[PDB]
Amino acid sequence: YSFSLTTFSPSGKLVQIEYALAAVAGGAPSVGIKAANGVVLATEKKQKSILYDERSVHKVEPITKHIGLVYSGMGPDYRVLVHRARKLAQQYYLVYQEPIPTAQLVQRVASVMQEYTQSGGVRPFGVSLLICGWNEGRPYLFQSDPSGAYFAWKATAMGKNYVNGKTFLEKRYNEDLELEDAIHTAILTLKESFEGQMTEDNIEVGICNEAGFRRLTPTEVKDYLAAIA
Amino acid sequence: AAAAVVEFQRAQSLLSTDREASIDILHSIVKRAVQVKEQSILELGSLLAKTGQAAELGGLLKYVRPFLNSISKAKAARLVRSLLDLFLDMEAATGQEVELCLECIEWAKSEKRTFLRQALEARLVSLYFDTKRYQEALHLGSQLLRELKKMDDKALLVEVQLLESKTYHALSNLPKARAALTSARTTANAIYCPPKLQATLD
Amino acid sequence: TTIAGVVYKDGIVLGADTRATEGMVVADKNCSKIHFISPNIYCCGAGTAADTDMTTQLISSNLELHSLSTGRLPRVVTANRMLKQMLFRYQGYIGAALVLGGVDVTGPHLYSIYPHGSTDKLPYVTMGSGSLAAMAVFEDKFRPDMEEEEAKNLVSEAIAAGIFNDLGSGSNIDLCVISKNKLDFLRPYTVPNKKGTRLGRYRCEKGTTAVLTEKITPLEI
Amino acid sequence: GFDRHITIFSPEGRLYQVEYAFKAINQGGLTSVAVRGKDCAVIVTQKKVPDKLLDSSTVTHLFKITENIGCVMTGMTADSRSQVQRARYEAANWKYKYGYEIPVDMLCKRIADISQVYTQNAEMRPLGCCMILIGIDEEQGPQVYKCDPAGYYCGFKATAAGVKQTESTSFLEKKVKKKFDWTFEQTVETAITCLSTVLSIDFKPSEIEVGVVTVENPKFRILTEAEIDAHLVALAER
Amino acid sequence: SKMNLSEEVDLEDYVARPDKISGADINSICQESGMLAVRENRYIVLAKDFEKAYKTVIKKDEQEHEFYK
Amino acid sequence: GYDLSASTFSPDGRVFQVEYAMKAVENSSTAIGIRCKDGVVFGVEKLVLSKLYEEGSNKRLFNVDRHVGMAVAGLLADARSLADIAREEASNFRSNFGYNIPLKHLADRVAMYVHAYTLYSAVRPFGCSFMLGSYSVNDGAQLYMIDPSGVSYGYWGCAIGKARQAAKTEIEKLQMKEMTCRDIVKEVAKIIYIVHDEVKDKAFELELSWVGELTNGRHEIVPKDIREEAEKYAKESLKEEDE
Amino acid sequence: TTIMAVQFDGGVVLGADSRTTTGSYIANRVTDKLTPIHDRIFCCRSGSAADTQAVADAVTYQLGFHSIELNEPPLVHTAASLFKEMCYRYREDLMAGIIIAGWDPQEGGQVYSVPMGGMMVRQSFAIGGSGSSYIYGYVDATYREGMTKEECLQFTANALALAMERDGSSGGVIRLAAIAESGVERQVLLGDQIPKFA
Repeated sequence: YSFSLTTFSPSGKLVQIEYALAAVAGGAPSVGIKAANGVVLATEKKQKSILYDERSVHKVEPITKHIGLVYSGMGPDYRVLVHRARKLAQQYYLVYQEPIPTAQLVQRVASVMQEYTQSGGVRPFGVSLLICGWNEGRPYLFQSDPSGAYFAWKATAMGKNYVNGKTFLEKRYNEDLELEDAIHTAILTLKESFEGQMTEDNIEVGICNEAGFRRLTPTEVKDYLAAIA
Repeated sequence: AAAAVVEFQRAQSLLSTDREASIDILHSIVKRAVQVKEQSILELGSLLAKTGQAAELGGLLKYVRPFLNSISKAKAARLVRSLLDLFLDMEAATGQEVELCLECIEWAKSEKRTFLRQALEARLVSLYFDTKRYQEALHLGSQLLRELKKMDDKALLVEVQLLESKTYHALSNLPKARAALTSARTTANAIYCPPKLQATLD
Repeated sequence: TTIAGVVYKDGIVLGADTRATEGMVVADKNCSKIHFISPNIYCCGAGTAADTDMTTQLISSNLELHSLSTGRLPRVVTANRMLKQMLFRYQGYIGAALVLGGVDVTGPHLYSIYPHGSTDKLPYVTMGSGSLAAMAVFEDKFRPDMEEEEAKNLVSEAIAAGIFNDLGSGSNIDLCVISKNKLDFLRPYTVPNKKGTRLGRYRCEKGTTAVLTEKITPLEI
Repeated sequence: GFDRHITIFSPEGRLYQVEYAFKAINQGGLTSVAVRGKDCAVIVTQKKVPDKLLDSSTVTHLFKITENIGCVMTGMTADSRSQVQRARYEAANWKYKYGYEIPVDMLCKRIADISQVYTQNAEMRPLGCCMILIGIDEEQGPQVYKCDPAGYYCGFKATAAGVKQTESTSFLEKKVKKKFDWTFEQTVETAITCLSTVLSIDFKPSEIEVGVVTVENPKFRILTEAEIDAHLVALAER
Repeated sequence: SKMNLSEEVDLEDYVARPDKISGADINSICQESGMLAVRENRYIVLAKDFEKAYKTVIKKDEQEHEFYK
Repeated sequence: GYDLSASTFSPDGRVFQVEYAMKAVENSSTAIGIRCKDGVVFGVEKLVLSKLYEEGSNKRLFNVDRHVGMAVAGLLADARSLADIAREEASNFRSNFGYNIPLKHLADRVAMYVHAYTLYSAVRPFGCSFMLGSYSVNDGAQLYMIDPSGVSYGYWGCAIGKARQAAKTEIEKLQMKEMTCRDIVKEVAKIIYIVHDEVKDKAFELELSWVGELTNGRHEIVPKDIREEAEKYAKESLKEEDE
Repeated sequence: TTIMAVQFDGGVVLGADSRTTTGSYIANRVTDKLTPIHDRIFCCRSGSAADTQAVADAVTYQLGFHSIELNEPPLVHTAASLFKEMCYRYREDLMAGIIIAGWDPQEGGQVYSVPMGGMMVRQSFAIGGSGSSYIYGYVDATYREGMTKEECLQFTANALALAMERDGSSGGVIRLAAIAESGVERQVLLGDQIPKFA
């Protein structure tokens, strides 16, 4: 088409981006909490039946050995965005033989979202991303928005009850947390809105520390759930 | 691995027939892979909980704590809480309970766990009240209240305020037990108050 | 250059020498000629150093992306196909004599990829200037289903033969032993020639070349 | 403003044209069921030939993406054939490029990404067909996956597509609650009886197509009329 | 409490489901379970009866496209 | 969901412009194709709109290849475009692989082209449905039908156009699988004449062809004598039915 | 390089030496010149190893896709046609001769020789490679109509042995492959199973 489908409304707002935000807010809950020694990205991975093999489509995906990424919104849009983020990280490594800094990766994913907001025949991505990373010797948690705007967060939540999750994180969160404690906080925040018994499979969590980002296995998530019950 | 499983079903059969042999085999397994050891610790702790023996299981805590935390699962708070709750549902007033709880709390402090530490401190004030150490119960409860007020959960808060109310009812008459009970009721009015907590309040 | 590889019972062992000669002079003494393609795949490089480096880096990045997509451990067949197809695309102008070797789910594999894109899946390969001597050693004392230590010694002997009997070959020997479980990267495995052990200190006094100008700049920390 | 093309986000999300693609998939009129056992994966599908003039050998919703991967298509038949050709091309390209057979999960990921591009761009429509892929993975066993026109590609233990998708899913749900360790005959019988119960029809060997992949024989085989009749007769006797 | 259930019912499995159903819906579920028991000529309601009644009554399952989440 | 583009789904999940293309298809006169045991026979009820045209002035039977012949129904411009597309597909197949394109493969390729045009809104669906027919010694006699939506289905006897249902009943009243082409030609002429609506169209010509073993797997127009004999058979059948 | 493919009633048999020289040095001593294409079609490669491998992979991809599309086993003539199109289009880029040979249900037992240049011609028996000439006259003398399976195997072994023994650029082991209804059966003549003369 070549004509942008995201245009300013008579009130100076991009209604297309607002509707993408609504689609995101209608997505599955997800929480990201950065501790003193790492970050945790937890998310609701509830299926609609036990037929769904909850081991093939992963809600939390790694993009580099020190960067992981979870989302809230459209699964297919998340897939394309994670693929693009992986490609951007590989290009950065190839140019500079050094793992891409988390800030740069979120910047480039945000640029991709912005150019899909601006381009002609396309639609804004209906996902909000929650990149986590351990570049340098510091943990980074970034939220990237369908508008292409990225915010650094100490801890945040996005999904169905994201306002309630953010209030809960404000009450429960402190700068002195430690990774195994931030995991507890993240699972507790997810439980704050979870509708039903929280099994070790219908939830997914991924940590990111000095060793590198890794998606906790259902066994470890089960142990955390048992400690949190 | 295969030998571990074989001896696990051997312990199950001896649980069915004569529990003592199974319990001894579980101790043998523990003395003797990390999954096998932790699992066997779990079953033998449950068995001691069922049989009512307390000194042996306290010695088990003392023994495991170092190896428990070192071998694997820095989230070993799982096992620590499990064994403490086995004690404390097998309440026996053996005296060693307070020392075990304090040791577990110090281990949690070293591990930097905070909610585990706070839950253990709450049930520790419960133990102090049950063992009549009212002054220590009051001090620890006040510290725990000051922590849980800033870290807002309101549930352990209501529990701790109820324990403080009972302690004041036992010791300092009822110009302070009434105030603590009022604080507990007000804090509980802002949360669901699961049936156990609501019945304790009432 | 002298790179080689041999598949033993439980896996593979790769071995490269250490030297880079820009022309006919020893430019480097500790050049790393074994490149990380994947956790279970390593590739020895020979020929144009930059060309081999960038080829292996590009394929390693492609395989990292592929592994991230799949969720499975990459395969030496995939690595070899990528290398051969790209080297064929660039009409032998991407000069990179490669000895690729890995251990995927389907056992250990060892390929020898040539600059023009031709590949050979052989139990033992040798490439580079000292390839002739290394293959002499392999044909001389290679037998199927070797053990870890004897395969290590065989590759060390082959690379040492290349180093000694070939000009422009390495100083030290680097090895990489890949198995289903371990990925040892012995760098250096040995140092057949260390240095000439310079005699006593012969430095001049403190201050022997004065200056025309001085521009000390106390930059801020 | 515009629920006429995908790229509008009616003002709560709700990609209406993608929902309409799902409605088209249902409107196709047929039903297909897929199950996986301990070592086998099976896909049955209703076969309707309401003419007696149709060859009845070209009326097939079972396709062979590659020698080791099969699929059953539901919904618009033209879109089904187009997506099947795309899947075959992607599988062949993967084999040529990487040197080993494409996994079923990766194939469904490719087709799901293509469908996602259709939903992302406004020029296209999300073609209204549901693909169910079957294969034997070297480590994960009998993989069974299902891709949909929105780009969703979750892998299933047992799924269904078509007009009776919900009832078939409920029946397979009930069956998989208990003793999901199914032999080849058990899983074939489960699929066939699921379809028969949901459609309230006693199946002749004619009006169903069955495709099977087993670990021992990891080659997508379309069972013949005789084999389908043998399975149906055994089902009736039991 | 007014009915006579078999000891194998375990209403907890039915309670712990993600369905927005009213008290009238719960009464309908129990009533249909009793109706199935009468149909099979039994005066004790079984887990089979409750399963069938719940699946017959709470049939709201439709749509909820998976790509929105 | 409007019906102004093929890229738009109806609220019912039904692309309406493809259905309008099909509506345009079922306005052409008629075209039957019967797959005998040793060949395929096409017949078209070519309506001479005016007597000014020459016989064969609007050929709806095209030779897509040596062994493949198509009968079209609908927009003649779109039908000719699809015939050219199929011709170039067959030529490309022969040049690339070196042997005559199988009819099933050619039908699949052309149907996928039709689907390519029914997908997007930058173009419109073809307004013609066609039947392909071929005979080969090693593959038998094959007849396929492709519609504006791009749905290629094999048939033993198929009919497109206005009176497709009437032609379908007339064809069902045959033992096609066991007849010979030399007789299926007469049967096709009879079916054309029966389904033709004299009071509605009046002027009428019958355009026949077959591809079979008697033609060595080659598509040809029916010889004049055979066509005249089949036409006489149809006339006498109509007379007998009237009597 | 030395490659032969000889036809018999009901199938074909292919054979090749296992040498690959980059000059006067044997880069590969046990090369596998025979390359399966789909299931029964095989190609014997000669000339530029890189070009031969690339064209073999491309034709394998094309023929696999074609067979999947047609839902039928590909024809040996079709595989030879693909090879010939590729070679004839890229004559100047490629330096690769090939011998396609195999079995298909329609006209089973086929041998086509696509030399460098890209001309496809069927033959009863086809010869190729650097060592082709040294045995091409011998095979012309010793070939006769009506060869059976094992007699074709012996003929191929003898011809390849002579070519290998008289050709510097050919040597190693003799890899043979018989294709027919049942399928493909491979074998290797290593050191003594290779026939010897004088």
